[PDB]
Amino acid sequence: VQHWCRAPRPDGRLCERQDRLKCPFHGKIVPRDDEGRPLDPEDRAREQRRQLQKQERYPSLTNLKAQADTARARIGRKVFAKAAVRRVVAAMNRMDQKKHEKFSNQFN
Amino acid sequence: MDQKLSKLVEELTTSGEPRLNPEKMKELKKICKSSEEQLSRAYRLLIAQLTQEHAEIRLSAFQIVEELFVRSHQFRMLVVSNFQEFLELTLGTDPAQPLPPPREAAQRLRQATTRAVEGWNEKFGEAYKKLALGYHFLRHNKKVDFQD
Amino acid sequence: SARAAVSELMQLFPRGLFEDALPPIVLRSQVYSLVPDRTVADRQLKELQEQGEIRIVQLGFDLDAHGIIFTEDYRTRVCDCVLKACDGRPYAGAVQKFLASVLPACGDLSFQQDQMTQTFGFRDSEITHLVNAGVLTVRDAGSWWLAVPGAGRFIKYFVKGRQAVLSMVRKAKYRELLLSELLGRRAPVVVRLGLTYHVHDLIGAQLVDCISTTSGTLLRLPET
Ligand SMILES: [Zn+2]
Ligand SMILES: [Zn+2]
Repeated sequence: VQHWCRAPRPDGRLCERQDRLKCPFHGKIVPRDDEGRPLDPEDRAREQRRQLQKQERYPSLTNLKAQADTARARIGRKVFAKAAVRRVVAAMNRMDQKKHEKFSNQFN
Repeated sequence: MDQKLSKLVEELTTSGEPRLNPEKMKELKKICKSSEEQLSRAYRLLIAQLTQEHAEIRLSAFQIVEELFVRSHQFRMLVVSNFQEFLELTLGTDPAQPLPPPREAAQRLRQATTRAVEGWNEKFGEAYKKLALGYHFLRHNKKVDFQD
Repeated sequence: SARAAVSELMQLFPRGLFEDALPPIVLRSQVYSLVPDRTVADRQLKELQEQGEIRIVQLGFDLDAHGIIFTEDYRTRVCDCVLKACDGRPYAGAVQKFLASVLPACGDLSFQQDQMTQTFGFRDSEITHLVNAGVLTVRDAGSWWLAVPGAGRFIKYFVKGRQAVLSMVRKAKYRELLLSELLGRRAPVVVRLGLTYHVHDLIGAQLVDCISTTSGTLLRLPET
């Protein structure tokens, strides 16, 4: 992993992250010079366009939707779904299938 | 003069205020003292609002009812007429008709109505035999903790 | 008198909605609406029914649903429509015999097998002929109610209209509403028979409380 993210950080430092493909904090990794400008002018234009797009874009009573509208509720809905638990049980049963395969030579 | 009464109770209820606004409370007091059929109209407002599904709204309605009860005499006969349904909607005695959310509002309603029933038994209980019966009925058949 | 009341209510019937295939129908509960003395209403309706001017038919959608129809509207519509749509198919003659023999004789609500087999010489084949005519429907084994052909359409519209009107009263404030306000209000498309018709029915069956106020008669839902 040789090429570095090298994007201009808000602190004036260039990123030293050694990711093969993408920077988690700067999107796709493009080759940058010692001062962080991408070598390809077209890549620089695309990055500038992406940055510009990103920059552009009974009350006194409790609302039950507050609990329903939260990350934890969403995750609980996703994981505790009948389909999801069924897939989990299937995978764990295949794990059981391997520990059933732990008797090769003998009768088992 | 019916529109203004409905308006005023609408602000008092829908606001969900933890405590009643005293100025419009006094306006309601004076305007209801004006007429007795209007007092019944306010009673009907309160009953209608109590059925609506929100614990805070029910708390506001019950607080208004307690104010009128302590303040008015004819209102006492009027409410003790349907004390059965009133207890049902406030105490949630029938499990088939629980108290809506939020839970904090429901608990506050429970505590406030227990205390209000106790006070009414102390004050008007002899004056309304049905109130004494209802108190006793709560205390034994439902086993409501009056010390909570 | 009940006779007037049934007359005015029969006028409210929108005959065009059923393309004049169905004779106009009035529900006994609506007769109670215009005649508050429920007992006198029932006595005078029984008087009329004995005299043979009207027929009472078990509409079935509720156990207390008895539809009231002028006998002549019944005869006219049944003869016309049934014989026209059934010219040639056999039960026309059987229905003719029925209208000629039974209806003038007994105005009874139900028909039991023994009566038609003996007093009227009707056969099983002819009874099945009637049943397919729509004129009879099965109460029990060997028992049948009188019926109007095609009543299902009216029953469906009436049921949906009643529930819609009740819902409209419910959704008004307090679950209350003034009668004039309801009548003037634009009728929902579900309510196909007209609002006065359904309002009388609701008032008569004590489904809605009629409170006479200074502004008129208010409708309130009794506390359930
Ligand atoms: Zn980076
Ligand atoms: Zn980055």
